[PDB]
Amino acid sequence: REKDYVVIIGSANIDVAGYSHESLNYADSNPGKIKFTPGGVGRNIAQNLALLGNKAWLLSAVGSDFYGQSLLTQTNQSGVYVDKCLIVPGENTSSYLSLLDNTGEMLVAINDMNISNAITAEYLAQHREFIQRAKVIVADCNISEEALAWILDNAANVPVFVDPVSAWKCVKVRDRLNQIHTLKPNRLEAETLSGIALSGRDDVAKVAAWFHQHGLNRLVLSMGGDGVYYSDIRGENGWSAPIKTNVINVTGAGDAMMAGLASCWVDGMPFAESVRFAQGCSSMALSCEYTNNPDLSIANVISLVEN
Repeated sequence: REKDYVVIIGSANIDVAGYSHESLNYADSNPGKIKFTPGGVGRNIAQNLALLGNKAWLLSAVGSDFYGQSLLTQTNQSGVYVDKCLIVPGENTSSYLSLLDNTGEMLVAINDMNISNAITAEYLAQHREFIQRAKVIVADCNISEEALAWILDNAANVPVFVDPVSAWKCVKVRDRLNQIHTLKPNRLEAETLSGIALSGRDDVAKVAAWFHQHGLNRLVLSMGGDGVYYSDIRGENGWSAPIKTNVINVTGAGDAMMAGLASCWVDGMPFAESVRFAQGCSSMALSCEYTNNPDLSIANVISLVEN
């Protein structure tokens, strides 16, 4: 419907990748290739939702600098309503700086995302009504614990899909699983939240049971090569095997899978078929050079799912 919209609350970075032609010399500038790229879990998801054809609003933070503005403009071009983002007066627009090499092997990476704290409970309270009238809310764990707590406490029965981002950033949700509609952790993040070791496929049953005891409505557990384990507090659980994917750039896989899950839910699709669709979406970001695959569409993922 034409007034169904999805609200995404997370971070937006500029992803600076540079590699050296030939070999690192440390004797100043080594001529190579450098790429500026839009990124950040929240912003990445917002874009993938737009590409799947939802009206997606980004609630996020960028700096008063230029390039900050450029990130917003670029995202607008991809379909994302950026109208409501904070433009923080004179702060560094967040960015992830990595130093791949001629192999494509990430060597070392810096990470400057303190502007995430600008995304405050008081900033979000200014959009209470607008947030509470979305079909679904997607939140990443880059934002503060007070911000995420504000969201979960003011969702007004809108389902909140939560992206745990990393082992360190995910602990935020441990005490509020009973407010999260769908949580999408990988193996280490599920180990970190539950305190239960995830040695293999044999261990997911007890990890999921732990999650449901603590209130989690839905679990979507990525176990890498083992595929994806999904579990509903009402009883439905299963495994869905990974899609054979020609892996080009592993970044943006989880951002596509979150988008796929929220989009299918808004669409009316049942849980398991939603997990398979989202696996397809992720498979599409994976075989793309970029963090967000510009060909991600409903028609293109549906064809991937059968083939």
